[PDB]
Amino acid sequence: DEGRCVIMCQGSKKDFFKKFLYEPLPVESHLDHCMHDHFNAEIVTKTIENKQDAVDYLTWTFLYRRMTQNPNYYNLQGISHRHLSDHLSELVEQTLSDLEQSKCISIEDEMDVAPLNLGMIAAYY
Amino acid sequence: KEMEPLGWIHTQPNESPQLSPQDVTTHAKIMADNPSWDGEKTIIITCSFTPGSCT
Amino acid sequence: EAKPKFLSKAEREAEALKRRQQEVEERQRMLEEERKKRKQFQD
Repeated sequence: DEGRCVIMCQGSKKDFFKKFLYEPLPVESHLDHCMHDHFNAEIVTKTIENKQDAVDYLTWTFLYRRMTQNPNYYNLQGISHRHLSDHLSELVEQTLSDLEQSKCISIEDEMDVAPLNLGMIAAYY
Repeated sequence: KEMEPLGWIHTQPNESPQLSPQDVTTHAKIMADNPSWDGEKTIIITCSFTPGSCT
Repeated sequence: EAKPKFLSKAEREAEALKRRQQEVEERQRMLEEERKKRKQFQD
């Protein structure tokens, strides 16, 4: 008729386990830590050919919807359009620097992203 | 740094019905010695030690 | 808008430097306004 759920844990983790059981847990996108493989897959498939195409591909994910509701969860300083655009440009520049330092992509005039051989071999396998 | 000084607060052992001259002189000296302490915004709070209370 | 247009990495650094310069100019204008308000209140 019913179901018992007895969670035996420490006293420090009892309040979090009691709060995350009856209240609905919100979803938070953590794609900012593992965006290099997604950027390499977008650059190897000729989808993100520049910075604007990469920003448009990153804006269609759940991280852009989570940053507009929780700015401090995504290490942002505001919910405005300029601060979010600057954070997206900084994330795209960090992804491009991580792709160029690992010899996975090529930056024509520091903005045009071209897939290299190592990036294509990483995105293929 | 983001907040403004609204004056100062002090306690008194006796219930004073009027303003204290030494506290007003100290407030005037703090307003004259600091350019950020404007007289229109800085006030003096007196907490008279009431018996069993505080006014 | 719907599709944001990002810039180059050096262009992102230049945009961050321009935003920092605009924030410094706004802080200098606010400090000048505060000094003018203090000079008006003192006189």
